[PDB]
Formats: sequence, structure tokens, C-alpha cells
Amino acid sequence: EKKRKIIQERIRKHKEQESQHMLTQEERL
Amino acid sequence: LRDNIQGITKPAIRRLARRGGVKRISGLIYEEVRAVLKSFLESVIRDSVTYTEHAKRKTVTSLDVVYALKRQGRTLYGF
Amino acid sequence: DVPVPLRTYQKQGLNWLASLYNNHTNGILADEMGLGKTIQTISLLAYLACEKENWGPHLIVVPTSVLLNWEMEFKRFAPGFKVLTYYGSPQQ
Amino acid sequence: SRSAKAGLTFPVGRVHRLLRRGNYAQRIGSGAPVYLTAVLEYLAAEILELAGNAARDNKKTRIIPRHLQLAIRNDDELNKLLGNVTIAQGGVLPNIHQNLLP
Amino acid sequence: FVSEHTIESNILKKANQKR
Amino acid sequence: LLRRLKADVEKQMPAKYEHIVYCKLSKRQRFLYDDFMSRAQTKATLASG
Amino acid sequence: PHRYKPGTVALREIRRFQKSTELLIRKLPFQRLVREIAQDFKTDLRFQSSAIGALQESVEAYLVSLFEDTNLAAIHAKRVTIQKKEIKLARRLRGER
Ligand SMILES: [Mg+2]
Repeated sequence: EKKRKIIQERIRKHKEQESQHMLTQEERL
Repeated sequence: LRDNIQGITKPAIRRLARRGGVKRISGLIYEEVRAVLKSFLESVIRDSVTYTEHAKRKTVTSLDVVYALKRQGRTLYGF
Repeated sequence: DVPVPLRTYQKQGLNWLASLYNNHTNGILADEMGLGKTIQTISLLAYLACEKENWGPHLIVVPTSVLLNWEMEFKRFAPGFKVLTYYGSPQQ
Repeated sequence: SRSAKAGLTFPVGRVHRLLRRGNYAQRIGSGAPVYLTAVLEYLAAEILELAGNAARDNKKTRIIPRHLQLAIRNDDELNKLLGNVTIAQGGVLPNIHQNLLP
Repeated sequence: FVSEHTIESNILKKANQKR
Repeated sequence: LLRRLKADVEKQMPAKYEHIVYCKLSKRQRFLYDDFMSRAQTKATLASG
Repeated sequence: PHRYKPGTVALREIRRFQKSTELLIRKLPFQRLVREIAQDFKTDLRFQSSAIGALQESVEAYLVSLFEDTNLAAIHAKRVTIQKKEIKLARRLRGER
């Protein structure tokens, strides 16, 4: 559970870091 | 409160020649066509001032330009 | 805010204008002078560039004495605003 | 309507007053005061077809004064009618001489 | 600028007691 | 309403002072004042409608 | 320094300038010439708003038609570009007076 708690926690935090709009890989890269 | 001309371009007169079918230039291309402009306009305004001084009356709405220039020899459409 | 990766008042105006535009709502942003309300407008204009592919021909209306206080702010804040010039309406 | 006597649709009342009082003929005696509106309808229809064809093309749906200038210079009957007129908000017919050209 | 009761030489000499 | 006053950045704001300076009315100033006051009296001051 | 033969780059100038509704006359001073003409003899014009555009386009028609007639008379001679003598030929035959 601890590993699950931490994995979900900081994947959510890094998502908030990244999840703003994004775009298609051909146009984003 | 009056303003006067400065020479009528190298560039814009060049584009005037460009739409006149001219690529290079001579020494008699820029200035003289503006002289023809001045002569023709002075003739048409001479006729206009004769008309408006013989009877001493003003003009009417924007329909005058098409009729006066047609008598002059080059009129316009667009509106 | 919903921004895309200055000071705090102008970016607060950015935040409010972002909450307004994506809601397609307007606002009487009665900011006192010196708090950069026009910079907040420019911030929204630039934020729209990366928020969505919607740029389009925008329009901004201002007293004419403030016209440098828009174009020079563009050239100082996000100079990426390409501009065509409109002066001498008949031929210039 | 007051104009559908012979396929016409332009207003008649003011036109009837003007043509009857044209101040050029004493009386239009049997008599085609509506023939001015007839040629008016004819010109309107031809302009409609030409402008629809022009606007629908160029991958657009509007008439730029360039297109109308091209249409005006295109016709020969209009050129014979009054060939001393020009269209504004456009350009002159493009030209380059082979002698001018390198 | 204040249009007072037609006096001069009063800018601070009334204020040296007013502090 | 997005209206925030100018004291949000306190300790980074210069103060404000107002200097009061008088100016006497010269002899010619009061003379012209009285002349136009008489003119206004004759005109009824254009201040009644 | 990609400097190519003049006349062909002048040809691309012609192609660019003879394609769209672009106003080739950088010509608000043409408007000032019109103002000097109009106020030369009289005053208190009180005309319409867009009449300046119409009169200027008539000026363009006259001048440009002169340009094509001059170029035709020039290629008539052994000189491709615009010459004053060709313009005299183009204007005198028109009945200038
Ligand atoms: Mg502001």
C-alpha cells in the first residue's frame, strides 16, 4: 500500500507539473 | 496651411511603370509622366474653374468626378 | 488558473482573464492605474497563443496617446505579436 | 406586385413617376415606360450570373473589386458602349513586353 | 496655487510658529 | 469587479505630501476682477437660467 | 551576394506588382498634389469622404494608360523602356488640347 500510495501521489504531482495542454507528438516535438 | 510635392518616388513611380509593362528604365520615365499628370489635371481644373466662375456657383455631390473626367477623357467606376 | 508554462498583479490579471476567456465571459476589470491592467490584457493575449491554436486577428481599442503604451509593451513583453501598421488610412 | 406584368420585379411606382415625367419626351405614347426597367432587369440578371460565377470561384464566396474590374474589361459590348471608363479598387491589365523582357 | 486674502511674505513665517 | 487599491505593496511605496503656497492678488488683478464683476452685474452674470 | 541579371528580377517585380489589388501608388503625396490643385484657385471645398480614392484612381487610370501607350510607342522605336518622346507621341495624338 505504501508503494501504491507514493506511486499514485507523485505521479499525480508530476502530472499536475505536465498536464497543462500537451499536443500531438509530431507537432509537440 | 498648404503643402506641396517632393518628387513622386523612385519606388512608387517604378511600380507605376511596372504595371505599365516596364522592367528596366530610361532617364525619361519617372518625372515626365507626372508632368503629363500635371498638364492634364491643370487643363481639367481650368475648365472646371471656368465653369464655376462664369456663373459663380459651387459644386454638387460626388457624382461630378465621373462626368467631369468622362468629358476630360478618362473617367472611373467603382461605386 | 489554467495557464501554459514579471510581477504578481499583472499575472493576477492574467489569471482572471484566463478564468474569463475559457469561460467565454467578460469582466469590468476596474484596476487602478499603475497596476498594469493593460499588461494583464497583453498577458491574456499571449496566453491565448499557447492555450489553444486560436490566435486569429485580434482587436484592441485604446486612447490614441496610449498607443506606444501598447506596442512598446508588446516589444517588451512577448515581442512575438506580429503587427501590420494602419496609419494614413487612405493610402499610407 | 406592380412590376410582374412582363416578368419584371423592380419597383414601379417611383419608376412610373420618373419615366412618365422623364422631362425628355412630351408623352410616351403606347409606349414602353417599363422598358427602362426591362433593360434594368436584364442587366441585373446578367450581373447576377457573372458575379455568382466569379464569387463562387477563386475558392471564395465574395466579389472583390478586382473580379468586377476583370468582368467589366472582359465584355466587348460594354467596351463598345462606353470604352472610356475605368474600374477602381484594383489594378490595370498585367503586361510585360518580350522586348522589355530579357 | 491658492488665491488667499491678498497677502505676501507668508509662506513659512506663519508656519515657523505653526511648525 | 477587479479593483485593488495602490497600497498592496506597502513598504515599497513612497509617501505623499502637499505644499500649500498662497499668491496675493495684485492691484491690476483686483482691478480687472472688479471690472468684469461690474460687467457681470450689468449682464446679470449670465448665471440665472 | 545572389545578384542576378536585372530585367528578370525586374520581371519578378512586374509579376508581383501585376497580380492583386495592391495599391502600387505609394501616393498620399498624390493626395497632397490633388489638394494643391484644388485649393490653387478656390477654397471651402466641403466634399465627400471617399472621393479622394475615386479621383486618385482616375489619376491612376490616366497615368497608367499613358504608361502602356508609351511602352507601345517605345517598343515601336528601338528603346524598350519609357521615353519622353514616346509619351509626347502618346499624348499629342490623344488631342491634348
Ligand atoms: Mg492600465
